[PDB]
Amino acid sequence: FRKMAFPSGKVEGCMVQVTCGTTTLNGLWLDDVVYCPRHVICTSEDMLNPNYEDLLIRKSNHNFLVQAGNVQLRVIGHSMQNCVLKLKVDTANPKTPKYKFVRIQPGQTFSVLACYNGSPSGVYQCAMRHNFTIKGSFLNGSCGSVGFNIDYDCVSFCYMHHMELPTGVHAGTDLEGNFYGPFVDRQTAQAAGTDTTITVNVLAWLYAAVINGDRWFLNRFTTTLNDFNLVAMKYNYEPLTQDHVDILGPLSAQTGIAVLDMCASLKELLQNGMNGRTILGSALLEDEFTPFDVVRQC
Amino acid sequence: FRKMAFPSGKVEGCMVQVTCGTTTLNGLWLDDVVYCPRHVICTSEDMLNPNYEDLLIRKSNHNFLVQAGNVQLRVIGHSMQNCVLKLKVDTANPKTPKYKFVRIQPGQTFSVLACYNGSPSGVYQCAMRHNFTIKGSFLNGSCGSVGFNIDYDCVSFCYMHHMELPTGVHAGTDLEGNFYGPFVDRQTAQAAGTDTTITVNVLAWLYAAVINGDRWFLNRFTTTLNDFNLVAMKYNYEPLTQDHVDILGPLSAQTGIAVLDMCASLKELLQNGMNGRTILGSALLEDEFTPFDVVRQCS
Ligand SMILES: *[C@H](O)[C@H](C[C@@H]1CCNC1=O)NC(=O)[C@H](CC(C)C)NC(=O)OCc1ccccc1
Ligand SMILES: *[C@H](O)[C@H](C[C@@H]1CCNC1=O)NC(=O)[C@H](CC(C)C)NC(=O)OCc1ccccc1
Repeated sequence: FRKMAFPSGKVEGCMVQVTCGTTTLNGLWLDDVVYCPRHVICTSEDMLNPNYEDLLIRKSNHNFLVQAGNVQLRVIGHSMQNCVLKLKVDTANPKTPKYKFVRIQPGQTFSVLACYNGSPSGVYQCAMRHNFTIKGSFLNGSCGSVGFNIDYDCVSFCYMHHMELPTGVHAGTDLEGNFYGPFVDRQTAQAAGTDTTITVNVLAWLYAAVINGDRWFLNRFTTTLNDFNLVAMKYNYEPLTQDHVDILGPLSAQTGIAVLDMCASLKELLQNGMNGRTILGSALLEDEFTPFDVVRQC
Repeated sequence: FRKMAFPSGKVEGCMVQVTCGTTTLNGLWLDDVVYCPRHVICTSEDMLNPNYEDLLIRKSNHNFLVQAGNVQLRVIGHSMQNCVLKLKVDTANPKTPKYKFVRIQPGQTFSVLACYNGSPSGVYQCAMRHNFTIKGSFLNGSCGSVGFNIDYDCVSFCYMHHMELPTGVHAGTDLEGNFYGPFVDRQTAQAAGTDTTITVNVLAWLYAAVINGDRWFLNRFTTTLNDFNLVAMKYNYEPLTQDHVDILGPLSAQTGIAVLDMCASLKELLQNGMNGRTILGSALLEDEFTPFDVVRQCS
């Protein structure tokens, strides 16, 4: 098993660069709108304590340089929606895929198309952590890079990149400009909350192990969801939601192992350890493969 | 620090489906030629011990069905180069990127665009191992998927996928149809040579760990190149050459940790183990980042 990104071609065709003054970042060009982080309107000194409403008052359409490659797209309108800027341009993107904007939950994974100066650079899989950070790979100029999932050639955009935290993890918004978690786009010291292990994904990994014949950890016990959740929190594991139980449905059917039976196996693992044994070749439980990632890969 | 693949769009526009009889796989469509694994011409019975030249002479252009999305391409010529089939089509691919065919050496990394039925499915980074296998994620129908690197808009194709070994690792050819390693495109269980670890990559990844604030494995000890190589060979690691030491130059200068000081760190790790500790979130020593991969992602 390995982390596998979605093919990025549909998103590459939507990446542009957006510049205000000397501040440059990436934007997402869908139909005749470009979406980008609103701090493009900041000077480096104003990022310390910006008043975005006041800064935007002083901007006009002609203050924004939007380029596809070195080709300028004329801006014909602008507005701010939460922490993103929406720039109306005079050209509809002929490479616009079928798409939706979605807000994801902790645990969900997505592909990141890392971009610099509007040019795609790399693609990799990320998971949204419990503290609403992602363990990304982002350098200066990466803001406006997006995270996405693809379902039958429809691109679901779920993340746009805005900042790095002091711990080295990253924070951003959905495509409506609403940050994930309690962060703000100000260059002020901020701290990620405590992280937890993503229970639903560890369970998916246990099902993946069972599908491949590694099933020593299956025990004879069951549990209720509430009893499991209370024990799991003592090991810094996330409690399960009803949506989590449901998204494990397909893997449960495939293996014939009830979701709550698997929880009982995981609870035994947490309370007793692995005992010098291994699961899918490792003694560490993996928590960045969703149930969909397991089925998609298998 | 993540395993990052190149953006796959330039390759996606080249993937097509190639069907011969009952067998379906992927092809790579560049200009007016489609490249695909030659075992597409086999039936289920041909695969055990196929005489490919004999099987191919009995095929006509119309035995090959090539679908590009929803459009069928017309095959107007076919030839075989080693384990690769070249189908000439009557249409030039307008999305053909600037490209090169390259044969990579062990330790080099590349991105894989996994495809089924001519449709891209996922992208991930692989490395050519010392025994010329790769640790991929490939299922039935993935043959003809390609591996590649991208440098200033030019796609360097280095791998075409052909087979899975019983150990679960994968084998294939360059785009001239020559296998990496001692493998053959016949339906038999084949073993690889001993899998020696690419030492220069493990050292690059340790430098990546330091650049990202991980230092628990560092020590004050030092080692000569030959004394390090004695321990490396004992643990089935490839010997480090002076060229490897030079290639690690930029990472050494950036961290201030001499290459041989990092070698003494790795030697301790090999002899003492990691003792339950982790490096960049990994419990094992990662060997699929080249020095260039580390410098590119880290800067
Ligand atoms: C946008 O390109 C940039 C992304 C940062 C650059 C370093 N790594 C990243 O992920 N975002 C910012 O610079 C952001 C702007 C504020 C208005 C939110 N500030 C920020 O991330 O502060 C932390 C930081 C800044 C510079 C280097 C390292 C961390
Ligand atoms: C091409 O789509 C396919 C890729 C394999 C399918 C399973 N996972 C893959 O990566 N290639 C083959 O099926 C290949 C056919 C040529 C060698 C003619 N055969 C194969 O990989 O089987 C290897 C094997 C044969 C016998 C015992 C154990 C392994």
